[PDB]
Amino acid sequence: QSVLTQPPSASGTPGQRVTISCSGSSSNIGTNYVYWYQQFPGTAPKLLIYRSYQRPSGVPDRFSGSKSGSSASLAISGLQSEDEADYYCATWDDSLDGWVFGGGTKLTVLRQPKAAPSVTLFPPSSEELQANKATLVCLISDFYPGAVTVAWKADSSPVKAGVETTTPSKQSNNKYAASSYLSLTPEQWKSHRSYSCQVTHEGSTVEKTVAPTEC
Amino acid sequence: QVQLVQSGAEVKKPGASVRVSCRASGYIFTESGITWVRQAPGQGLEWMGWISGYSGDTKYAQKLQGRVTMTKDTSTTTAYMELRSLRYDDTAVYYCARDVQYSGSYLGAYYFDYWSPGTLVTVSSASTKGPSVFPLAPSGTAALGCLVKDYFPEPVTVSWNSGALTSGVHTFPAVLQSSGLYSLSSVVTVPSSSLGTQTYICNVNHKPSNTKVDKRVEPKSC
Amino acid sequence: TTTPTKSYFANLKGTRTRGKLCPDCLNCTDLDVALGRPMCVGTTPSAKASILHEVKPVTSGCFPIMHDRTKIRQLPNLLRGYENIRLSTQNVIDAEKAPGGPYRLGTSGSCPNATSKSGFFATMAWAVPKDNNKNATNPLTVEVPYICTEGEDQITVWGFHSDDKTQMKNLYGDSNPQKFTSSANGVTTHYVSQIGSFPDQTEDGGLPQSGRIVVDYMMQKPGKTGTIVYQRGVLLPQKVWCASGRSKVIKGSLPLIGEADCLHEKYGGLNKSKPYYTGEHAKAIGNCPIWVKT
Ligand SMILES: *[C@@H]1O[C@H](CO)[C@@H](O[C@@H]2O[C@H](CO)[C@@H](O[C@@H]3O[C@H](CO)[C@@H](O)[C@H](O)[C@@H]3O)[C@H](O)[C@H]2NC(C)=O)[C@H](O)[C@H]1NC(C)=O
Ligand SMILES: *[C@@H]1O[C@H](CO)[C@@H](O[C@@H]2O[C@H](CO)[C@@H](O)[C@H](O)[C@H]2NC(C)=O)[C@H](O)[C@H]1NC(C)=O
Ligand SMILES: *[C@@H]1O[C@H](CO)[C@@H](O[C@@H]2O[C@H](CO)[C@@H](O)[C@H](O)[C@H]2NC(C)=O)[C@H](O)[C@H]1NC(C)=O
Repeated sequence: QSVLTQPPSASGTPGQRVTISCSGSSSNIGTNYVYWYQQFPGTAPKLLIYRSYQRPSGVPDRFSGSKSGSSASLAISGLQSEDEADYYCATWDDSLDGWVFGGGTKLTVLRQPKAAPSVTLFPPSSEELQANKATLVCLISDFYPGAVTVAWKADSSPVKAGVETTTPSKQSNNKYAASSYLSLTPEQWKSHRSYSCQVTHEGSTVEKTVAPTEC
Repeated sequence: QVQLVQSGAEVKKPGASVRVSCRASGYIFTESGITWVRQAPGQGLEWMGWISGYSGDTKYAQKLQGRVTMTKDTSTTTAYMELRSLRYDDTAVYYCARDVQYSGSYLGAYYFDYWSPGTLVTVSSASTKGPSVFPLAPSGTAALGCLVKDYFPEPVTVSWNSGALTSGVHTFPAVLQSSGLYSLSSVVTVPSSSLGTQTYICNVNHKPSNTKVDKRVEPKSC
Repeated sequence: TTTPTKSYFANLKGTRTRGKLCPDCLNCTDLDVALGRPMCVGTTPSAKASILHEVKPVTSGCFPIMHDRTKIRQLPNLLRGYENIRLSTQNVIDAEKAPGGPYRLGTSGSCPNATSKSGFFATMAWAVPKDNNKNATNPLTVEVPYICTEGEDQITVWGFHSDDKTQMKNLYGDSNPQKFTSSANGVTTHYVSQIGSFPDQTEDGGLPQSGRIVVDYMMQKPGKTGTIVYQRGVLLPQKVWCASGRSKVIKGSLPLIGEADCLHEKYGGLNKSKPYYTGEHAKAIGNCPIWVKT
């Protein structure tokens, strides 16, 4: 829902050149300067590129800014381990009368082969339903790099309410894992043929389904 | 050296307000401005607004007009952000940043430079509750788990079979509901033939509430 | 032929460009300089192009003013319209000897100097009656001579101080609303002071104050006099503005960064790297590219 559209994930083996795109419209990127910020976990973002093409002092020529129409792009060449971070594009938006940020792209310099996620989906326990509660548990593990998006389905129609997904966490083997929950009333749970947890990772979706009636 | 130093971490009940401070150093405060940007935990950046260090002129993000106020004090070269009527969505890190623009209409022709370390503001009504622990029954590998629902504050601790089961255990970080309470899960991957003969117990320890729960996770029957 | 990217305002290439009235008077707004708030009496250089960056100029210290009672906020934007501006070096009248019996010249803790914790705007003298003269007076009349040179316009700043019932009686000998009139350049404006029930202090020194100040300027053309008629609480003019030539003014922003061929009301600083541009046909100053329909 971000006004500027950034892919959640970008990657490359060390030494390679990777690019991060940022997609906007006439009111923002089309008529305004683009800015790029880099954030390491638990730190302040830092200005990396300014006025679409410029480099602050300290920022190596490895980083490069580009702009064309209503889209901008960040290029990181000679990719190195210390470039692992989150990259945010920002521009003013004349339509919303304020600054806007892209969703942020996580840059992973691969040191491991790309691996698809394992998904396991738990229906609510009998115990939990007796306490008049219901939670669907979708556990995601063994994926690399650590970026997934989660979507839920009631039968075959999307559900957005009562969904809580964790940020992914580096796990026991430098792969990644994450979880997602769908809170329901027993009323809701009983009224559907099936429920689904679909996990998108590297443009590829792994789906798991539960049915209230089966054991 | 361009410095920004903020007030300490804050924790507030929903409905109250917070005033965050931002003291400036190493540049001519009266010829710059401050923007504020906030970051919900594990999320993106949201611009809040700007204020001139020259005139006190302000411009706030449309979503926050009404609720936010910015002021500044030339004497102490300090800026303040006040956020009223806190809801759980206001839990975030609050950055201030040096903004190059200080007069004229604020229209994004300039930009903001250096960001302060960040001040965390936690809006919670929560009042220490132990968790409810539910088993995640197994369906040749098999997955079985423990759901640890609705606790505060962090952290809970999970072991399996009092520590004698370690191979295959993953305990996932907590999720923070919009209710201010946490939930986590823990899964062991086990031999599928091990079901039926072998027992599995998750041990949940939540020290802040002195809650200790051994939950038997057993196969489902129909 | 593209629509320029909006950018910051800049210095105009072949032309002195005025942002603040007094660069070097930091801790000061334009309106602070126009009033001569202490710590804001510095060099006000000439420029032939000026940027109008405050539609509603703001004070940031000294004694609390009721701005909306006069056309006072607009003073620095008037000033910035002239090429040359200067606060006079000599006082335009002697305040202590003015009509209305001997005065002590008042000062305030809201107006700290560096020699004093207490002072007052340099444009005005807070005319407080000595203790034996404090009582009601009939309207007093003072003439304000020209005192500027060449074909300078002279802008004369003056006002009146008011307070609540009891305070008025200590300072002056009269708790009645006082009356005031200025006349200069054929323009005449009447005022009557208010007693108590003042709006909240704003844009001031931040010390709590019982009273309020009202401030106006009158325009005196070369050779021409001005007249103030007044009773108790008057701020008599002292240092006045002298102003000549013309500056082009453009709505824009600050700070002025680097140098540009042209200043555009929407796109900001604009180099003439290309001969034409499209988009918003706003107002432009300097050596500018030619606007064209998309
Ligand atoms: C309009 O065009 C002028 C002229 O090109 C631009 O001003 C110039 O900006 C450049 C930098 O882009 C300045 O060069 C600097 O030189 C110093 C000293 O060697 C060096 O250390 C810096 O790295 C930089 O290269 C140059 O001084 C300056 N020229 C003038 C006459 O001041 C201006 O930026 C353009 N404005 C717009 C709105 O595009
Ligand atoms: C701008 O304001 C500052 C703050 O009052 C002034 O700097 C102070 O100078 C005094 C001496 O007169 C010192 O005692 C203070 O320690 C200074 N302040 C700080 C924060 O260190 C400064 O003089 C003002 N500038 C102008 C032009 O008036
Ligand atoms: C700082 O402010 C004080 C107070 O106005 C100034 O001292 C006055 O100087 C004038 C002469 O210019 C005298 O007539 C007054 O009697 C002085 N006031 C006092 C309290 O004695 C002083 O000149 C100002 N100094 C600076 C550095 O601007």
